[PDB]
Amino acid sequence: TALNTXAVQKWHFVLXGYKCEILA
Amino acid sequence: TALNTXAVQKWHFVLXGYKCEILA
Repeated sequence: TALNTXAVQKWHFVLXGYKCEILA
Repeated sequence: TALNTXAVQKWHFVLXGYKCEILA
């Protein structure tokens, strides 16, 4: 699940095996 | 502190505003 509150991004991408998360 | 090479490792890369890390 992705949460888009304000002008910030709090989503987590975990698929295949590699984990990529951007909190900017 | 390196990419999964033979034994058990993990590549660490962080540049700009993105934090992505691989795990083997």
